[PDB]
Amino acid sequence: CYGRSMATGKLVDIGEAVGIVAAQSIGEPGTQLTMRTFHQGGVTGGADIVGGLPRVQELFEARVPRNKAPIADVAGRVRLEESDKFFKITIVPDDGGE
Amino acid sequence: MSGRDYEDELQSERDYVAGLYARLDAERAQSQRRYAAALREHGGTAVERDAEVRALAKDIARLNVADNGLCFGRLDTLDDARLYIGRLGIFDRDNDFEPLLLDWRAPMARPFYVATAANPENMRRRRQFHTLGRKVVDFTDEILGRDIVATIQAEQDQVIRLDHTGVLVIEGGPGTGKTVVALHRVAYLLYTYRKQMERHGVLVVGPTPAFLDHIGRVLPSLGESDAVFMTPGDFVPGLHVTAEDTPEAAEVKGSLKILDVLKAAVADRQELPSEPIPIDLSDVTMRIDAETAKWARDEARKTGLPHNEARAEFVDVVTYVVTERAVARIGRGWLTRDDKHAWEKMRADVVGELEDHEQFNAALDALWPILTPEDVLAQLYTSHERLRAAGAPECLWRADGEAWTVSDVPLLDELVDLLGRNKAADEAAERERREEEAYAAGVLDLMVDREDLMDDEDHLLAQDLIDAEELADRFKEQDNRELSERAAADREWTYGHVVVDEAQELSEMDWRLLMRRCPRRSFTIVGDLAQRRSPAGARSWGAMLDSYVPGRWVYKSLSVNYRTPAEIMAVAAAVLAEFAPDATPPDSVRACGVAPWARQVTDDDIASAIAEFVSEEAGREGTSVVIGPPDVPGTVPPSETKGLEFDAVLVVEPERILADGPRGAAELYVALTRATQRLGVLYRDALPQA
Amino acid sequence: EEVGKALEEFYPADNPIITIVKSGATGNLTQTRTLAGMKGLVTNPKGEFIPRPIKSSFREGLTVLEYFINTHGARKGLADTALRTADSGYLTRRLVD
Amino acid sequence: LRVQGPREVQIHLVKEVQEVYRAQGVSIHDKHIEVIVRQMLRRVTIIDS
Amino acid sequence: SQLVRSPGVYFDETIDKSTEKTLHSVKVIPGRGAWLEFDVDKRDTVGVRIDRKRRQPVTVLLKALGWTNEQIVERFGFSEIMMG
Repeated sequence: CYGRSMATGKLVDIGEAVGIVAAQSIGEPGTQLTMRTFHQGGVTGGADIVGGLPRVQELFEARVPRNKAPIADVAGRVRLEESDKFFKITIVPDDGGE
Repeated sequence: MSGRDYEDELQSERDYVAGLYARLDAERAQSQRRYAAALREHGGTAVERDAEVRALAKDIARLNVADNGLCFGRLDTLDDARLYIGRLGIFDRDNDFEPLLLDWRAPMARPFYVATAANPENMRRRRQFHTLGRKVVDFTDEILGRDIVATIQAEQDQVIRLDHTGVLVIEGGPGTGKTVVALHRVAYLLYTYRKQMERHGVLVVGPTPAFLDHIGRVLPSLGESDAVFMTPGDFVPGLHVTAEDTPEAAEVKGSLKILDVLKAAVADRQELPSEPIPIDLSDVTMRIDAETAKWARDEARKTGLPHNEARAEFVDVVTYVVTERAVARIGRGWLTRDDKHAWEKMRADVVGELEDHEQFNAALDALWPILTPEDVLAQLYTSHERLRAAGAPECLWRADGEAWTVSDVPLLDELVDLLGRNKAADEAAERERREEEAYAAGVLDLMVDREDLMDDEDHLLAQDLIDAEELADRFKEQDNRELSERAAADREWTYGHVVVDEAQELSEMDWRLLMRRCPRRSFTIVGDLAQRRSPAGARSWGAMLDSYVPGRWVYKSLSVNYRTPAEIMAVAAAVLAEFAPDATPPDSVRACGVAPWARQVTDDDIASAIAEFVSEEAGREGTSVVIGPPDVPGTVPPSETKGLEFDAVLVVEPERILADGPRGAAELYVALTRATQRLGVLYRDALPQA
Repeated sequence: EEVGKALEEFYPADNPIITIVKSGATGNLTQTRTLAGMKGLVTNPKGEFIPRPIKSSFREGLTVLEYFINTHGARKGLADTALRTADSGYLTRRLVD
Repeated sequence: LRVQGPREVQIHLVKEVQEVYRAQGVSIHDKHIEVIVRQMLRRVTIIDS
Repeated sequence: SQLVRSPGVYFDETIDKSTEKTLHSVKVIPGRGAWLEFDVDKRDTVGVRIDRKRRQPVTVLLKALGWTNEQIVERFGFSEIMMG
């Protein structure tokens, strides 16, 4: 299920620590990534998009994204309405109802 | 509207805006391409890459935002120099960077917020476009040029262009334009001090948010980020009890003579035992008496601190009291320790009774209960001796307390200033903060030490630029929301400005809470005194303001009437000529149509009357409502629609309206003069003054 | 951008400074532009851009002001290169845990 | 997760992490992210014994 | 040699970690003696921090030097957070 080892090129062995390899492979290049500004104080720069190490810590902790978006609860079609600054969306199921 | 020239102009302007959005989408494309490229390799050093990214991200974000309502309006100068004003700079990179769209923050975008008809800068016309998200629905011209009209022009210029940064009142009245003038003034004021604003916030008070629909079509940067709408009944973060009006008990619970009650209402809860509630322990004897309870209640009152604040002092005093039986068993102690340590059992019983406490602590909760401010009122309205015990009259009585009205919301707020907080809740958050900081300290302990380095020359490490606290403070969820959500979720929030429409409907405690919100006393109060609905009301601005802004508050009153004919104005002026009129009718002019009519109904042909009225309203390009009480169908009273202009309105049954509440006379006076063209009154028998 | 373009064009292929790059041995064309073209824009200590660029290369030689304003972002890169290691270490310790 | 299950959310997570690490020019075989995510969805909460 | 902050008065704007509100401050540092700070709080209440102790209000000081509310209101009064 793991597969083969990238070092040997042959199918992986029994007893091979494959979690430490994962941690290292993901962390080592962590300096090639954007980050949160290093300044003592200021305004939250998250107003703009920041999608490097922040996004990764987010996902690996499974906390709620900032620029969240809702996902379809049920397949079907969509009915879209717009008030002033508010979007309303209604999904109508193709087979079921409600 | 309804003109062909009007649609030709709509088409020209929609075409221009479509071109603008074309350029804007092209810019976004270019910016995302460069963004991805820079993120990928970028060649250069991390500082240059971070700079380039941050900058392109800023640009994108700005464009994404600007997608919603780009162009606010044209300015047609006195030299035919079309200046479109929006929320982004769009220039022609080829044509001498000739600007196609100005930013609303630009020195030549100024005669969109600080211009008038008497003192224009160089203008001939201004516009505003009604935008949904990016399509131009309609547009409203306003000639900044064109005796008697000059007087209105000058007065409005004085209200708008005024420099006080303080309290203002615009008690103009009907038909004279208080509302649009207040709108233009908020424009001026939040364009002129947008640096001191833009982070403190804004607050808007009134029934209809349609006043906050101007701040959003000329200053979108706030109408969707900063501004906060509230109604007298939403002041509290968590409930919107608005429809729950009340009879003249309001006057009682809407005037500061209620503060006394509140204090005494807690005094009626700083209770003492009816008989000594026995100490239920084996090897001691009850010392709890009205004696000790009296001593300790006086001690707690004597430090001048809210209830939950002095709970601790009360409990400590009671512990040092029970220290009596802790050491005064018969003469003193009587144990083999009381020759050198007279207090072995003193501070082994008294420092253990905070552990053997359930009986003690629970039977203490009778004499000093931790009040959540919702209950002090629930069980103040149900009872019948609490009202008198705390000073309240008996009208305030009611069975269900949780059925909250508009006039108990400021009381609920003041309760939080009168009570206090736990002061010991956040005890596990300290544990988690400490453990996160410890994990960060360990992160830094893992890293290479300056003395274990295997490099050529010493260099900067992270252990000499960052500590555990700040390293941990940046991996936190650190959730962020816009100013509106930060504010509405808070009561101690100091805003930067406060706009109040229909101000005559706020109780003294409402103004009190407001001024507790804005210490900077920057107000844009609008209202009228003759059109008051609530009985609490003000009846005088000095009554509400001289307690907070004495002799400093400015007051201006619009004088002339032009929007509403003088026929309807005399009708509603001789209507108002009753119940202490002291009539100050603004002089209406330019009435060049058919005088109103007054129709009768026999028993039930009123149904046919209103049917014809409604079926006909949408046959002439008109717009209005039908004014009546709640029982007649199709009619909606002015107590839900007062400050709205209309073309042709009807009023059914003046009498039941007039009698439905105390101040019906003004609720009628208003409704009569809300028509620019046509008026309609329906009666059966006779009219009192109409 | 135009200068880097014109510069990777004007240069022959037998040139060593371009050969060492297009061979994948070292370097980038950004450095070759900085050396034979223009350094371009530089950062403040805030991390923002100075809109007055460095139109001089390290072949022409930089003036005094240009050198001074390059030092700004040249010092701001010695710490970053250290704090980034602590961030990486945080995430790596998490993953290894 | 509440919509799709314990096999699609793992894939959304892997895909997002690799989106990040790709926009920056970092190549990692997804099986490492697969390990890190398998070690994030390894337990159940009960309402019926 | 040593590089050090010269004595005097230094005003520093900043941002409140929680409210993200632009506020202000003042710090008076001598060559010898105690410091004297002033603040405009996140709630628009001016205050003082005599010898870096608890933040009590500012008019307290003004009075401790022999000032009458008439003076506090003639000198100030253009402002409305200070009166408050």
